[PDB]
Amino acid sequence: SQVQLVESGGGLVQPGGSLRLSCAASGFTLGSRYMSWVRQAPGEGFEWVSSIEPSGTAWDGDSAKGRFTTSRDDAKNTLYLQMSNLQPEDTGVYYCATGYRTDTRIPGGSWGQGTQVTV
Amino acid sequence: MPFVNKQFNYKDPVNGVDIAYIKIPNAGQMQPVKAFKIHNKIWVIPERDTFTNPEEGDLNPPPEAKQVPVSYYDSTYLSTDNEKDNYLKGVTKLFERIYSTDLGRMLLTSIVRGIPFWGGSTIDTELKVIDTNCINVIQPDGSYRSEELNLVIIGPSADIIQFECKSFGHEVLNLTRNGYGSTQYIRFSPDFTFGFEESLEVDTNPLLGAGKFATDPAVTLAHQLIHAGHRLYGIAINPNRVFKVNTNAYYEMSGLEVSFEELRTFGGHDAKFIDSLQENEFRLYYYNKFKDIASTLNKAKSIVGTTASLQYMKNVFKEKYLLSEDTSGKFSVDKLKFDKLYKMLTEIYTEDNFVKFFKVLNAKTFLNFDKAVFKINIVPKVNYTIYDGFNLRNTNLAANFNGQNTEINNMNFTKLKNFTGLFEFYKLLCVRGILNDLCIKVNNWDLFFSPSEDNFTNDLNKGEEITSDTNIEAAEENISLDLIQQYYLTFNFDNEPENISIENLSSDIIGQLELMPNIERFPNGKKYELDKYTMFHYLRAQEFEHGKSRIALTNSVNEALLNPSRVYTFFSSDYVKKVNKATEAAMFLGWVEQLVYDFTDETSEVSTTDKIADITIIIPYIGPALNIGNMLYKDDFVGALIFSGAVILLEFIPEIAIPVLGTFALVSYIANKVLTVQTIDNALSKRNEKWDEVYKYIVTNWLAKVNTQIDLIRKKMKEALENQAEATKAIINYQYNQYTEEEKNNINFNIDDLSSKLNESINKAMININKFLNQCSVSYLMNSMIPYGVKRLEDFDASLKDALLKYIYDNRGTLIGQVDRLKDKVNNTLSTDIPFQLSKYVDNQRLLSTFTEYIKNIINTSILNLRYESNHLIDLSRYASKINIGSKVNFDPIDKN
Amino acid sequence: NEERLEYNKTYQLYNYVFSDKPICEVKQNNNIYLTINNTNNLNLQASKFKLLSINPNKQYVQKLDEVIISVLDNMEKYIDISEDNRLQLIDNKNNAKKMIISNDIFISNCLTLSYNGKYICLSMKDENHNWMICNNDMSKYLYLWSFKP
Amino acid sequence: DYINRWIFVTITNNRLNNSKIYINGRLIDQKPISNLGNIHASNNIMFKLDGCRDTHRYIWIKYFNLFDKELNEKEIKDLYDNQSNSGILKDFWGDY
Ligand SMILES: [Ca+2]
Ligand SMILES: [Zn+2]
Repeated sequence: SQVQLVESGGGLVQPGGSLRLSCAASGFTLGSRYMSWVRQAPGEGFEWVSSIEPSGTAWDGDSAKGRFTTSRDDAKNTLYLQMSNLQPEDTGVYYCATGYRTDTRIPGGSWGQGTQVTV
Repeated sequence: MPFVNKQFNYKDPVNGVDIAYIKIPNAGQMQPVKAFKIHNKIWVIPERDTFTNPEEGDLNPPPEAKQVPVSYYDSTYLSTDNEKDNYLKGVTKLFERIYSTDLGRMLLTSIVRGIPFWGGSTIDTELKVIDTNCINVIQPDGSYRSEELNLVIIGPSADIIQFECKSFGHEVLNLTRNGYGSTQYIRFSPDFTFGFEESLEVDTNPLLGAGKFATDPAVTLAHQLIHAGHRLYGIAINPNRVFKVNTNAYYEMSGLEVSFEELRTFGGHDAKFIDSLQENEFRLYYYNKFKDIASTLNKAKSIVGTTASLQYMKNVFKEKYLLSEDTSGKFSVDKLKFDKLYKMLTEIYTEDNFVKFFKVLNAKTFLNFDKAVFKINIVPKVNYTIYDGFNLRNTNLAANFNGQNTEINNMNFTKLKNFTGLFEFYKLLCVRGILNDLCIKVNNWDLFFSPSEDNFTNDLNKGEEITSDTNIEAAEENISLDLIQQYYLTFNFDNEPENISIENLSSDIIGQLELMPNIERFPNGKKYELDKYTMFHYLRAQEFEHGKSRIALTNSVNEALLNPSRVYTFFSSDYVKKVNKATEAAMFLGWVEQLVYDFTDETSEVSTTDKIADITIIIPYIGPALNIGNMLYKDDFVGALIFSGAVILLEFIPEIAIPVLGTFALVSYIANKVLTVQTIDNALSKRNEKWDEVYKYIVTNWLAKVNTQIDLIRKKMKEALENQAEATKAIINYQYNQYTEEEKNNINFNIDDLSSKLNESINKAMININKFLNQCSVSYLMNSMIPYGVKRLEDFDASLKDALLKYIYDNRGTLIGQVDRLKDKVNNTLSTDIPFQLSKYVDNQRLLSTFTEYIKNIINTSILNLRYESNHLIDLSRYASKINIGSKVNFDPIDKN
Repeated sequence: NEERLEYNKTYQLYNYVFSDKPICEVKQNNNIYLTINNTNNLNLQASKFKLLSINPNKQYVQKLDEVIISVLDNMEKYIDISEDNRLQLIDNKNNAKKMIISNDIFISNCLTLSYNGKYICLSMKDENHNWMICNNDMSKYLYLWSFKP
Repeated sequence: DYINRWIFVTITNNRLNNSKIYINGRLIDQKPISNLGNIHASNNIMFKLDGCRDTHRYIWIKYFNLFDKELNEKEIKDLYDNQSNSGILKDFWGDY
């Protein structure tokens, strides 16, 4: 087929306890690529959230270090993001993206459709 | 024709080709960094390097100061996307500056085709790449592509100004010493440079600026690119090969670490510190390494982990190692081809030679130590350009290296604080009750370099067997701009190796850096008890701290060392009395004039001697200035020099150890006339070499043990002269500030103008001192060293004469009819001496270059030189002043000047 | 040999930088150029040169003289400058370029050659061949030549 | 030796001592300048006849230099010799 990425998470709790985001991949083996999480707040640019290596190693940006832990399940071919201690400045649509430190729409990259989060 | 054909900006988004997040080999997990491929096989990562070596990942100053003379620590440096964008642009500009030179254009090309050998295969029928010689380029789609590279420039570690080549190793192989080569990681920054002191150029540039000069960062990068070049070709000298020094004596350095590799890289005189025997050892070592690579290639029947062909690959390495390929496809190494290549990599690519190309002020030797660190910005063209560096054409900055003078060009250089402390590493020298001990601390890099005797090894005492066949090593000519031009015009710029598709490596590439040997931190604050004031004391006594109090000059070293307001001078007591006197305001200017005159007079003093051969002039005040030798009157110094020769200048008398030379043994050929006569000729040819070898050896021991002492004495005399100027200025400035506002208002007194005048006087003085000290050093060579060699050589000629005659007579049967003619050849040849000619072994001594400097000196003092050239009347001076020509000016058609 | 350079005398031409390598002629596209032999014994023949003066009475060559360079191959060929500033041997003396010969005061056995202020030197590696070119931007050493008889 | 002939002029200035004028390489006259204070000269140098009442007057001039030191006797003579163009014959006036 092709490359498909689909996020799943509800994104509603007032400040602020926890949420687990999900990304289901198809067309490729998830664990063979560098993946990233990135959010776009209403009326504003992209911010790099998280990144996960093939080796399973996870790097997180200034935003949500000591808060979020990026994870994977290879059999289920799904990228997980575990958020905690959420605040109002964490609101926006959360995309699961294709690169490392993906900040931007880059030709050749793949994305999800987006997942809403209001805190 | 630029080296970097894209102009990158750090915020440009990753394309997966020349801009990407990449993984370098590492021991454990490594966080991907943003890199830029500026040229084929060459990448730049604008990041402080904590990734290369996870062990040292913290950018803070260490618990114990490094034992270098200069260091700088700022953890925040290069943490910003703006600084990253500037690093990238600066590094790029330096690459372009280097490339724009003939020498740099070769070096850069050599580095690119210097692809690390494929030695990965444990099965010799197959050719495989070595993993740590590659990186993983992360694509936008999340996949990585494995790609091989020669060179990566990365930001510095915790010590911002410490630049070096790093590379990864192999379980067994030494890739930098086996000719294989390994991908090179250089820690570098274009955002800082070193300050240094230079007194030598005053001969050709009498207007040379005062104070510190800044190293042109392009030289510094080039220096590292040269190391990189060695390491890529696997010819680097083992890091455990080091030049040992003597640290035990009060005047000697506490310790100094310098390696044969570094000596090789610096070039010039530094590289002549390594004797012929050892230089030979290396050439042969790497030649055999090259020969091994030939046999590895010859037995490789297939390629692995690429879509490229064994043909193409074998050809890549044929072009890297200059292999000869016969009709069958077998590889070997031509000693002629190899000699040429190894020579280019180690004698042509040298810091010394780059300086010749850049035309910048630079330390002539590593023994001229960096005294300071400076923040710079080379990215703006108004600051630093590809063609001119800091010294910008058609401006004041083009003259006398002003672009590099930190005070004249002060907007381009900001003084940072040296992290290496005041007297961080020193020795403590104490005179005994001349009343109790008066001790002073001496900076380690203010002490004497005294090379260990086990540094100079020779086979001179080994005999040889002369043979009908035995044949002659060539002249071994010195490196010169025209030889370089020879390499240049024969150099091949066409074929760069392709960037090939290679089988994907694992996501993380496993490897560690080559281990560097652990060096003992040398001892600190060793104390010494002395009976007599030393040179270090005499110089220290010439210093003062700034303050509101009026200092006075004294002719008593003791007084000066004992009191903060007392500064020692080697000037006459008349000068002392005059500079100290309280001066009425109405007489102040005339007073200053007299002081400036007296200063210039006393420092310009030169006594000529007609008594001795190699030393024409003597500067008498050197005696009381440095306490050279001993006793009192400067007439003692002039006298002692004339009597004892140059040896009175030396801090230590060097050992020159020249043994009984190994005699020749001739193989006899019965009944063969032609062979017997060739053997005789060969023994005579090798005899001429024995003379050249002994001369090279002594010249080598002299550069290291003697000429370095004289170079120190010289540097100290400039320090002495500058101290005297500072003292005199301070006293004059104190007198001026004693006046009333009204008195001052009637005295136009400009301390900067006075300073400028005294700095010119110091330059004139250094010109003389320089000539005197050069003649002194050379005189010691001619008179105190060479003769030991000539005695050993004449004894050798005598033994050979007896041997050769015995050989002729024993062979009179074969040699019949020729016996008399051969006797004469032997007796006449061996009764001559081969005269030592210094110009043959070192660069600066040719006769013509003396006249050359004189012409330069007058041309560099011309601030307007107005000539008619081409179609216009212009200024040929480096200032390039504008000329406006009226409509009625007429030019003689026959001669338009 | 530091003997006076003579007009109408046969010399071989050498560049200061490769002192043992004589100038030789090589044709490219139905016309003929001047190079040196970097392929050891490629059996290019050392080319034979003769300096000519507009004045029949002139014997010895002096600083600032105007000169025509000739060669004996089959007929007599005379030197011209191409549009690429590469020197070539041609058929017609009329088209021959008149060059100014001079010398360095400190190099006793060597000479320099110029046209319209543009000096003559050796080009970068090409074929491999290094062409005689009229260009002002190379290293000073490449502008020194000497004639050996 | 002078009238309508090329002359070589050299003036040297030692602010601590003397102002010196040379003709054809030789010292002619010297005057003490050490009583002179700060000298601030022009941002330009003007070659032109200023104040000459002879309308037919003119001058020839060549090889003008300005030096940042006081030239000594030796340098002045060497200068004089070097610039005389000894490779070309001269007429009485000093022209080629
Ligand atoms: Ca004192
Ligand atoms: Zn180095």
